[PDB]
Amino acid sequence: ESVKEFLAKAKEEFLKKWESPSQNTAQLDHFDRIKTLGTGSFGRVMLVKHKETGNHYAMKILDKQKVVKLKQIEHTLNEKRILQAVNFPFLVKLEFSFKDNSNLYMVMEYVPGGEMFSHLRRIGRFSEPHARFYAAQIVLTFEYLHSLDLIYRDLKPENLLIDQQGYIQVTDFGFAKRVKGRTWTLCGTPEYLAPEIILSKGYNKAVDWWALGVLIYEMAAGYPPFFADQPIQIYEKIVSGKVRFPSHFSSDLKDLLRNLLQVDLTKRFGNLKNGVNDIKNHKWFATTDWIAIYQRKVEAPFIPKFKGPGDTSNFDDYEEEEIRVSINEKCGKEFTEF
Ligand SMILES: Nc1nccc2c(S(=O)(=O)N3CCCNCC3)cccc12
Repeated sequence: ESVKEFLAKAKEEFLKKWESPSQNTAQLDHFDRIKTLGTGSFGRVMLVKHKETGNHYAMKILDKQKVVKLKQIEHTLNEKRILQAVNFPFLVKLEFSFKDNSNLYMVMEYVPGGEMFSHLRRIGRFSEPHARFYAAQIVLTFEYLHSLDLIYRDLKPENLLIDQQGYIQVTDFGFAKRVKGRTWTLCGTPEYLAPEIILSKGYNKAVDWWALGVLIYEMAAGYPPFFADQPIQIYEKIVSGKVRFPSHFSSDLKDLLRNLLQVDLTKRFGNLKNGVNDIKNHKWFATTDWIAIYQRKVEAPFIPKFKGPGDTSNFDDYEEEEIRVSINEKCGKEFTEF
């Protein structure tokens, strides 16, 4: 009953914000630009400092014209509407959002420890306890999100940031969506796509549990289970129903992964009658105190090395380009609700 009542309150609070989203809660000239943290085909993320409070934030800047061209309108509206409505210890906090003639802006808490991906590649692989600590946070986060009828659809190490306490902050809700039943959009990252996405089926939250299998495998092995030079070769491996495990994997880990990386979605853990509890009760998680993880009382495998809330040493270097704002409004109709 404790979990039932927790999730009932979580849904109530989410729905109130979902039905009345916040809008236009800061403006660009409230901030100083520090450094570019990441860059993509329709936006980038910049470390900024608020000029009045001195607080640092990660400001995601999306170019409206490029969002339209790349057919991401609904997705960017989803991202902001969801991010402003959720509240969970392992979900990045959206502090402000606004738009101008050219861009959409999402101003999040800056997570200074860097991507999980960087740390994974620097150490090679994570031990099973280390992988399990991160995996447990994802399990709880998906329990939360799925209970709100949300599917995440972008799980991968580059989207999981390590915070000052060594815990995960999930970022990038660009593919997150409120879905009762099935959805159909082809989106994600090749190595992490569930078979039913590749096969153009109507799919559900089971794709997130498949992606958790991929993530756990990649954390524990150092490389993902299905890889190849060309996406088509990756997809052939994904749909095949075959996966090979390193001999160093424990039997418990292999068993959990066979059930998450189950090609038949009707047999996949997280999508059966027992829901998330088939995962939470699996022997690989027998040492996990789920409540202690949620309360952030477990000592982390490592604390990232950084000097202060403005330190960018755990992130990499990108060309510093202008934030130009057109003198004419672009795509005003499409982004009215943002
Ligand atoms: N709150 C954040 N704090 C640091 C960085 C953040 C980023 S980010 O793009 O800079 N980042 C690293 C490069 C691209 N991969 C995705 C994660 C994205 C979203 C939120 C962030």
